[PDB]
Parts: sequence; C-alpha cells; structure tokens
Amino acid sequence: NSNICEVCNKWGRLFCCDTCPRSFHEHCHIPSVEANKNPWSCIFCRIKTIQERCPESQSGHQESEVLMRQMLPEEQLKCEFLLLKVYCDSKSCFFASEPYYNREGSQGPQKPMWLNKVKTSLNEQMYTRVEGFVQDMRLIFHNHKEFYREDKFTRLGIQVQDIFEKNFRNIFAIQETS
Ligand SMILES: [Zn+2]
Ligand SMILES: [Zn+2]
Ligand SMILES: [Zn+2]
Repeated sequence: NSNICEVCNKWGRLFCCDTCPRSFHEHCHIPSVEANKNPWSCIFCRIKTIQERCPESQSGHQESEVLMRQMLPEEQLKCEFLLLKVYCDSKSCFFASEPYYNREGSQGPQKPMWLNKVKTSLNEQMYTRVEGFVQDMRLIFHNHKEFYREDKFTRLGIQVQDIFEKNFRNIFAIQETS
C-alpha cells in the first residue's frame, strides 16, 4: 500500500485498501473509513466495480437526465466520489470550512455553502436527487466569484470548479461535446 493519504498527500494514521494500493485518513475517505469490514475496498475500487458490472454505464449521457436521477445507492456513491475528487485538490482548502464575508465593496452571498456542509448533507442523506448535490457544489464556486469580484483571488473558484466539472463529466459519463 501507499504510505501517504490519497486525498491530502500526508502520512499519519492510514487505512489501507485491500483491493488496490491506496491509503486514507479516516475522515479523508468518503464515506469515513468503515469500522470493520475485512477485506475493505475504497471508493475508487467500488466505483470501478460498478463500471465492470455494467459496461454500458460508460456510454454517453445527457446532463439533464443525470441531474434528475434519484439518489439510490449507486448515485449516492458516485456523488461521494465526485466530492472526494474535489478534496483531492489542495486548493479545496479554501472551500472546505464555513466562510465569512467582510470585504469593502462586497456583500456576502444569500446562501453560503462549503465542502464540509455538502459532506454532512451526503452523510445525512439530505439529497433526494443528483441535482441537489450538484447545485450545492456549483453554488460554492458561484458565491466565491460574485464576492471576490475583480480580485485575482476569484481565480481559485474557477480552478476548483474546473476540477469539479471534469470529474462530474467523467464519473457520470456525460456525452462528450465540442
Ligand atoms: Zn488525508
Ligand atoms: Zn481501493
Ligand atoms: Zn449490465
């Protein structure tokens, strides 16, 4: 197994996947690494099994159909994995915890949102459809763009949104377009 956490790239108290070489901190894995379960398979492994059991699940889809899906177990898992793919980028630090807003010439967003809030909301089964999760995720970056205005710090929102959107298109097999 690897000697660093796949998500945050630091060593520490790591849990090792039995079916691949990845390792994780307890709360870096999503869902949090399960108490028992020997062998244990990580989220990467679980996502790979879905594709292998239904090869046609990789044929292109329309975003509008994906968003209306109900959060059954497989969609729950895919959203967890997409969330984890964001936390894998070190720039997710800026969006992880609850923000506050006090900048001359700007007003805070009407609906603040952050990664740890989305994490909790997944954990507590608060999304009934994929659309709920994706709207909250895109809201994080949209709030950041609006607040920061012409400050060059706005670019951090563009960068992490790009990671989100590439991974969304990959995980949910969105039809490729020009
Ligand atoms: Zn970690
Ligand atoms: Zn694994
Ligand atoms: Zn099949």
